[PDB]
Amino acid sequence: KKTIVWFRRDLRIEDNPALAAAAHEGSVFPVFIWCPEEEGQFYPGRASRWWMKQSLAHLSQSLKALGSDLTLIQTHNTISAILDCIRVTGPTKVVFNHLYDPVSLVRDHTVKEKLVERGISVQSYNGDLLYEPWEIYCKPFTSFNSYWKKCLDMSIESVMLPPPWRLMPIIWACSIEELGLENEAEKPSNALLTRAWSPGWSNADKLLNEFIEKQLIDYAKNSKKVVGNSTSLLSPYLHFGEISVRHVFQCARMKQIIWARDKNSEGEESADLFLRGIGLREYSRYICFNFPPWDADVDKFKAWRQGRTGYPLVDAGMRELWATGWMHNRIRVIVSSFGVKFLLLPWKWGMKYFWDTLLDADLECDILGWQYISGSIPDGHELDRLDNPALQGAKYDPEGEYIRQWLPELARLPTEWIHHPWDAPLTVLKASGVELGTNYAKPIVDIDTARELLAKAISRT
Amino acid sequence: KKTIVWFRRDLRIEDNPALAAAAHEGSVFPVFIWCPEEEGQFYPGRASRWWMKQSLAHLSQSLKALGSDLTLIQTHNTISAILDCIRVTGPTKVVFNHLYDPVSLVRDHTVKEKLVERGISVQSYNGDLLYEPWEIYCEKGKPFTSFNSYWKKCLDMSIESVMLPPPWRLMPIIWACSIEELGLENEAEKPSNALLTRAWSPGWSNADKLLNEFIEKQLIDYAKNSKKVVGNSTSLLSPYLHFGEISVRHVFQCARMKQIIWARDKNSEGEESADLFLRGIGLREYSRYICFNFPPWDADVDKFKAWRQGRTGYPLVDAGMRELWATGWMHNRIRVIVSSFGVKFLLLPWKWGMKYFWDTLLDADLECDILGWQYISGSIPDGHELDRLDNPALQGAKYDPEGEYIRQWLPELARLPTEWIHHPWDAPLTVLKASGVELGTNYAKPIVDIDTARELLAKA
Amino acid sequence: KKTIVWFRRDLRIEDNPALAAAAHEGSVFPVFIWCPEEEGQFYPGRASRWWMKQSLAHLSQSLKALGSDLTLIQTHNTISAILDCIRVTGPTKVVFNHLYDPVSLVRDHTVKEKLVERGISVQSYNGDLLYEPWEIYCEKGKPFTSFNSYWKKCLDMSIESVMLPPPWRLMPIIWACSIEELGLENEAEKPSNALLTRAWSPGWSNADKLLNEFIEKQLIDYAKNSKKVVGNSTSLLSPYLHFGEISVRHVFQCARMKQIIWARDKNSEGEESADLFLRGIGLREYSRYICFNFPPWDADVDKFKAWRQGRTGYPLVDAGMRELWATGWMHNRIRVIVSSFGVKFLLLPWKWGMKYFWDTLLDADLECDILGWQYISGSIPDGHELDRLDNPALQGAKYDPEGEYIRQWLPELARLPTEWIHHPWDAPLTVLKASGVELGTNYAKPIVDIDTARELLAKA
Amino acid sequence: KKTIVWFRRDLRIEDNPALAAAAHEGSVFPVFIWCPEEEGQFYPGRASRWWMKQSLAHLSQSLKALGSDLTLIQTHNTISAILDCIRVTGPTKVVFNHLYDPVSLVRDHTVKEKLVERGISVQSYNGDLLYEPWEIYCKPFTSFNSYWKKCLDMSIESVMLPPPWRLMPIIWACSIEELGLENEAEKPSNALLTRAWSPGWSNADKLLNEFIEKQLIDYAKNSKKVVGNSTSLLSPYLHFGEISVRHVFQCARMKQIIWARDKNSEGEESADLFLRGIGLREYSRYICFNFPPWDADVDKFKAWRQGRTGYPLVDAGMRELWATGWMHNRIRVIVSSFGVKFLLLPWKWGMKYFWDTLLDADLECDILGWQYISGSIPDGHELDRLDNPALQGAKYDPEGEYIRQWLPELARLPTEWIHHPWDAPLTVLKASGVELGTNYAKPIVDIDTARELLAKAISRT
Ligand SMILES: Cc1cc2nc3c(=O)[nH]c(=O)nc-3n(C[C@H](O)[C@H](O)[C@H](O)COP(=O)(O)OP(=O)(O)OC[C@H]3O[C@@H](n4cnc5c(N)ncnc54)[C@H](O)[C@@H]3O)c2cc1C
Ligand SMILES: Cc1cc2nc3c(=O)[nH]c(=O)nc-3n(C[C@H](O)[C@H](O)[C@H](O)COP(=O)(O)OP(=O)(O)OC[C@H]3O[C@@H](n4cnc5c(N)ncnc54)[C@H](O)[C@@H]3O)c2cc1C
Ligand SMILES: Cc1cc2nc3c(=O)[nH]c(=O)nc-3n(C[C@H](O)[C@H](O)[C@H](O)COP(=O)(O)OP(=O)(O)OC[C@H]3O[C@@H](n4cnc5c(N)ncnc54)[C@H](O)[C@@H]3O)c2cc1C
Ligand SMILES: Nc1ncnc2c1ncn2[C@@H]1O[C@H](COP(=O)(O)O)[C@@H](O)[C@H]1O
Ligand SMILES: Nc1ncnc2c1ncn2[C@@H]1O[C@H](COP(=O)(O)O)[C@@H](O)[C@H]1O
Repeated sequence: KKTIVWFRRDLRIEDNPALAAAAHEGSVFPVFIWCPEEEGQFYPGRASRWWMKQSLAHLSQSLKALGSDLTLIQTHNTISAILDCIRVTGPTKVVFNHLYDPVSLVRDHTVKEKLVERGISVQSYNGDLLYEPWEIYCKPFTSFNSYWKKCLDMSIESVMLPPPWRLMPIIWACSIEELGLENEAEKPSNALLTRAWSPGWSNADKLLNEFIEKQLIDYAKNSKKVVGNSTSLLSPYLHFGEISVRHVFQCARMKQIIWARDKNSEGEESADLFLRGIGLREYSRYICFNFPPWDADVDKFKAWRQGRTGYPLVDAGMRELWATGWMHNRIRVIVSSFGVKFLLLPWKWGMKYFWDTLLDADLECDILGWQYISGSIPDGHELDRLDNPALQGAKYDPEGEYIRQWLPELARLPTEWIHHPWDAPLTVLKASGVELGTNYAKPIVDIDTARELLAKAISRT
Repeated sequence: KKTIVWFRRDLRIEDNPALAAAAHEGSVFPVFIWCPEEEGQFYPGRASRWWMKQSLAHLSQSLKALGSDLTLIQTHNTISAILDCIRVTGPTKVVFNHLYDPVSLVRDHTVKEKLVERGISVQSYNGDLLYEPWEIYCEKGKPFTSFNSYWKKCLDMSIESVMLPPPWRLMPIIWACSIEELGLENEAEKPSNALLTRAWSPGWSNADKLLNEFIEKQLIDYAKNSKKVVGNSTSLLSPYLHFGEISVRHVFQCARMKQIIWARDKNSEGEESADLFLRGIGLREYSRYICFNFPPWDADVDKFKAWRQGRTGYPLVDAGMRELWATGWMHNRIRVIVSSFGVKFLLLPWKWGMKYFWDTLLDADLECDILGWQYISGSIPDGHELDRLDNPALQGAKYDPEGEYIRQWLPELARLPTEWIHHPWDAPLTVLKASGVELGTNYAKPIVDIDTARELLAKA
Repeated sequence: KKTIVWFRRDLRIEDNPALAAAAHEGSVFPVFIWCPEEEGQFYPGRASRWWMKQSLAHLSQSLKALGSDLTLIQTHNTISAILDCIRVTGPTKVVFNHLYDPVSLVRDHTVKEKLVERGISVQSYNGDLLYEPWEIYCEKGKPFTSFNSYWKKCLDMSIESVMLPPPWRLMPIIWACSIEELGLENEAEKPSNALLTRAWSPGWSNADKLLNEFIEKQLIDYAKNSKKVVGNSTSLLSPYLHFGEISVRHVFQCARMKQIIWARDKNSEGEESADLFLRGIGLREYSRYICFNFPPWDADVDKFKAWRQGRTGYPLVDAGMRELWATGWMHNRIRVIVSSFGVKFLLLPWKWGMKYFWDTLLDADLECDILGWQYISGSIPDGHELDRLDNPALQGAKYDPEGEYIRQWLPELARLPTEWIHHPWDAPLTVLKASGVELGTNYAKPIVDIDTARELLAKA
Repeated sequence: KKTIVWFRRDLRIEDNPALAAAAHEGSVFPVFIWCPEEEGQFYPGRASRWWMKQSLAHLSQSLKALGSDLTLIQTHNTISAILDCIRVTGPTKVVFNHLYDPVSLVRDHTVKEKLVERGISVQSYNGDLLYEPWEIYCKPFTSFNSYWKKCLDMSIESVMLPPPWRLMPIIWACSIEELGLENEAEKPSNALLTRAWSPGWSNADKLLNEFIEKQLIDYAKNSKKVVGNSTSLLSPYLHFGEISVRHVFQCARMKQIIWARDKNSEGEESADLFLRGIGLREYSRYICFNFPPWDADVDKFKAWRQGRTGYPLVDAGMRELWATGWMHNRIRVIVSSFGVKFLLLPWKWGMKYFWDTLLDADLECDILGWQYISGSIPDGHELDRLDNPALQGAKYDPEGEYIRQWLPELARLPTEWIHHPWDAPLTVLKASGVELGTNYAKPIVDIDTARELLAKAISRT
């Protein structure tokens, strides 16, 4: 009874089906295998590698306390590494968990086949979803509303597993520092992110409990204001699998049941909104499984990414992104739509910059969001219409705090004109300290002309 | 697909296996059946019926919100009621959960047999234990005999149970009555019973809220507070566990996860606290296990009355009885102390003590009660033998080092020095005059001398 | 420039006029002189001597830090001690503060005369009042006779006093002894007296800390909490004011400033609270004023003993005496209730009640004591006349609406309904059985019937 | 018994000697007289007029509640206004308080003389000092240490007065809006300062009590760090006389006595430091009573005042000044010294800009501070030596928080190089996002060349 447990993106010990199976079966030999060449162009970015290294150290200590140890292998081939581990330890079984990336599907199939050839049994489980994409049908659905209605109607077919108690212990293995996860010049700069975040599954649990117990009830109200911290902040923890989506779902549903019993309408609204947000991730993976004339201007892109456009919401969004590796949903919508519909940029550049900076860069969610904003989905905002900054501000930033915190040189403009300065008269722009051109930039491209150019490209249709 | 779900002592909706099975299968018809005559002499007491009524109302509202409704039947026969429900609704299946009381075992077997006669399928699950009593044995296939070896084996093994999410919705579907005609409460004792709401608040929605707070903020100090009887030091989960409003597997998982983190980061106090709590949890398993596997007093009435009202003369006994009658609870050391006093000092028939505890304790549970009384009475080699009586001064110095527990429940002794507060018959009359205390006039002289009772027990 | 500062009842350093004068003048020699024989029958009681000793130690450390030192003399004559200090240090002046006790007036006059004979100058100031008793009179030059008119006039007038900062440093300069040979405390009663530190903590540094917190966070609710006897509702400043560790002018200014702000911003509740507090403050002035301007019992011993131990049968009386003996304090309504009970029910000689209050109360003050006893006894037209006795049910409904005060100090009555908790001899035996209460066996039947005592008082 | 109470800079009712005297004497007629022409060039600035208007409204409500009313007169002559009030109400006496400004001294003397001519008695008191400047002598002292030692040795000769209880009531009077305190274009911009401050004597008391009860004990430690809020923030309240300096002094001294009794060395240090700070104001008024080759470059001055010099501490100081009307003592030292010793500016411009922006512009304290930094006092730092930014930062801003809060575009520079960026190599300036010239300015003048030019002007001596 010797089993090899393969770790890829499930860096936790609670509700881990493959680990629970192997540990109940017999003796275990955990392993992590890192192979840059197989990833292709889905190679993770800097903000992701930093979080991955911290989580790997946390997990290694956790395993060593229990009684076994993590082993790290950097290689050029995965089959070779698995076969070498087999030849050295004399195992019988191999177990792992499912992923739905294209590369992941191909690699899993190849491993399964080339291992069953030599008379060694393999097994895979499901650890990252509520319903598998091949389990919900009408034909596949085509709209989120019908999809989510069906999913709510059905009943879940999964149980939760307790963590293993102890592990019975049992080549070119290396150490966490020779994996080459971080460059040499960028260690002191990357170290600053510890000011806001702290990776590890022991910290994911501590965050979720506090959110559920004290902040859910106000979600329906705070979930439209971009200042402070209003949402839950669980995306980087969910991307690496340090928390269980089934766990989150159960906690939210139990709160909703109590609130609905005692007639708390605000509670019901908040819980429903949160669960709809949770279900959008399922829908993203589902659609990815079931359905597999720009201006090449460089300085425009550079100004976009540094925050010198002239529009306050865009400027503050980019300013917070580069400094904390995060930004609100409305700001994601706003900045992405600006980048495509205003400066007419190739959307690949925007996707790639988000890939390298965002602390939670996830392929399916990224693609779904960009399709939504770009108007390739009938459910959304069509490419034709551009929104008005004054209305955006009045709706989401009613008092100017978000502006005045990240752009201090605009701390004494009245709340009436703080979002569209090119409107306010020179008398007010003198009474205030603001001075366009000298200590704040005049708008990089006029709104009307860009609207006309997009009208060309649209009325062509 | 029509199923009848039977509710007896599992008044919750999370981690309820029978309910989860029926709801996933099809349409459900929940029912609660109350039958005084079958209980015998294990009929529940007043403090238990009060809690049961409040929990039943809470559960009924909870079910009605989901989309079905609880139905309450008071009868003289259980088979008749089940058959009537069958005849009226046209079901196919019956499901329930396991209990390990003698009456429960007999009734479950009879129901299973007399129902399988008529071609209706039945099913029972396990909802109240970690390991079933028939699953743990020694190398020669023999049951264990000592708690230490038993718990070592249980720790070594691995658990064979999963947890189930609550059902989402229920598809709805005789002499049914209402929560007020069950006759759970007398007529004169409603205003007096109402006062207990000052301290407790029943319901599974409240059990969850209590457990989360205990685990998050008080576990780490359990190893220290768990020997002081004043304030609130322990967890206070026994009445919630007796009625099954919380899941023992849930409690076990939470404690174990905390222990893993503390052991990783080298927190010795954390490890000690977690181990103590889990040993406490395992003692309940052991109690049910032993119950499953192994099925010259002075008839003085006024002595018993003085015992139960709190006029013995010994401060710890007096404060224990005083808090018991007023809040329906008392600490483990106080349970040990009062029980041992009642048997070894006044030589009372132990049945009376068992029965008074049965009627007053808010969490009267048969197995735990029997296990505790055996331990204190010395019928178990692991314990304190009947021969030795303990010294009040040492008891006090060990558990009540500053006299707070005494001075709160016995205020007329609020200016006796901490040195003599536990054995007043020692302090000289000069100190008993400087203090306000006056034995015989506003506090009782000891009801029986310690030495003479020790001699009589030495005879026996 | 050598001055002798005399300390009697002004144990503070802020707003001390005599000390400020001497320190600004030159070199100082502080002194405290204790003389039991001159006091007579106004000798302070045990709870007062305890507080006095703690405050004296605090003050001595405070002075030694500044740069001089307190000197303590126990003697048989005061003139002899002052003359000896003069002969040893070669001073020029003597300064002190005013008191309005009879003994104080006589002693101050004698000292002034016998010192001015020998060519040494003396001086006295005013440190304990707002207006001196000889400064307020009516249009015909007559003293007032009712509190309402008196306080209206006092409010109308304007204050004629300033506040003085504490001295910065002191330039230093017989049978002197130590704080332990003054004989302030007996030998057997040190361990028992030590327990009061559980609730109180003497010293002027603590009086300031208490006043600031009260004013900043509790004044605004005074008008509401000031009629409920449970918990802590009032300010608790009386023992600090009796020893002069805080300045009544300071208290007055703080309250008035809060009232001005609240009245500006239209806060009716704030205005009511502030007015009530200041009326309370002014009652002390009135007490000293009247004392300055106007200089057939049953001799039953066991009745008195039962009264003082708390075995009468009436819950409010029992809880009041129970809290008095244990903390040295009680609420104003409880003072009214217990005093009126003692005179109008058991027909006791009022001297005994006055003396027991004198020995137990932590703030025994002559003028306030006399004023309160006159009010309750009906020798003042403003009050409640001796004829009428109040009803316990109405008293309870008015002041203790939920029974908490009863159930905390009398735990053996913790499960009587809130309807009958104040007059148990009314509730039927069915309720007295459903509850645990049992009159005669664990709680006393009323010591004297209310109706018969009312008839006897109706005779008188 | 009719008295006229004159209000100039004592906008409180507690410990007001003139008001207490008049109210105890008889019937009162309070008055405030505003006369722009007599002020000269000591005319108050915008941030001062805003605070003055709010405090005047607060005081007017306070008086009207008591039972009299404030009367506001804007005029061209003060003698004319006083004589008109006399002719209309038929008074007997006039009372006011002392000020030590040059204009104040002249005006008070003229009023006293021209009023005593007509047989009307006048009276003045002392309301703003501990010791009058003519009361301490050795000859006058010449150094702060000896002065303060003598002042500590002596004993105070002042008592405190309770507020009056009620007032017995009794021309071109106008309203708070026709005084013309605020311009028309700058009302919406000025309104923003309410975000941080709240004027009024009822608020000054509430602030002082909280400071004394909870923050004094840490003064000796927090009093060297420029980030957050460490000091007491009482200067604007003390400038307008809404709190009593004698009150502050008594509270601090009482705390010190208790701490010294119970052997708390840190407590003693904190209390002594605070009282030395208090005494520096006395010394400033004392010296003012007893002892009555720049580059004319405009764009350099503009860059200084907008915050585009290149030096992080200067930039953050000016950025916080324009937005909240305040700055720490070390920042005042740093910015003033920079302005004189680096860009060689005429010091009058710096004095005037501070005059218009600072919320607490006070003549004596301003002059004393500028003399100290400029080296005209032997007790100080001589003009010759310029300080090193790295050492300044290590001493006062050990972690870079003050920099990263007011200059967010520098939020990922390591704490080692955050104060002197022109030192860090281009590898680190690439790993960080910072880019000199494009989104942050290269130093406006080199440190070495300015040091050489100042060495010319100094070695001339
Ligand atoms: C252009 C664009 C790009 C995006 N890129 C990403 C990305 O790389 N990674 C990513 O995880 N999300 C992405 N999103 C989705 C969304 O912006 C974030 O998931 C959201 O900010 C999560 O933050 P939160 O947990 O604090 O918010 P919460 O409101 O607390 O969200 C709770 C959880 O619900 C899920 N969720 C909520 N809304 C969405 C949504 N619209 N789409 C998918 N899942 C959702 C997430 O898992 C999230 O953790 C993108 C959206 C847009 C418009
Ligand atoms: C004479 C006597 C009578 C008892 N009668 C009862 C009874 O009727 N009902 C009852 O539930 N317990 C009984 N006990 C056990 C024990 O006194 C209580 O279980 C304990 O007070 C539970 O309170 P707690 O949850 O606050 O303490 P905790 O220390 O928090 O206990 C945690 C849990 O562990 C279990 N547990 C801990 N110690 C024991 C133990 N010695 N035996 C069994 N289970 C234990 C209980 O389920 C308890 O809820 C009795 C003990 C004695 C000596
Ligand atoms: C029978 C009887 C005896 C009393 N004996 C004393 C005594 O020995 N010493 C004593 O100080 N008070 C005495 N009082 C007055 C009153 O009971 C207490 O002053 C009051 O409890 C003070 O407590 P407090 O400061 O918490 O209440 P608060 O309401 O906060 O009182 C504030 C202050 O006002 C003064 N005050 C308020 N009410 C009265 C009053 N009726 N008479 C005089 N002063 C008042 C006290 O100085 C008190 O400190 C007696 C009253 C009665 C009826
Ligand atoms: N059909 C969809 N596809 C992708 N994203 C969506 C979709 N619907 C809503 N969202 C996201 O969820 C947010 C909800 O906004 P609203 O539709 O106003 O409730 C949107 O702003 C998007 O960020
Ligand atoms: N073998 C046992 N049987 C029954 N109860 C026990 C047993 N061991 C311990 N207990 C209970 O657990 C407590 C633990 O006490 P100690 O043995 O001192 O740790 C005892 O005081 C009993 O209440």
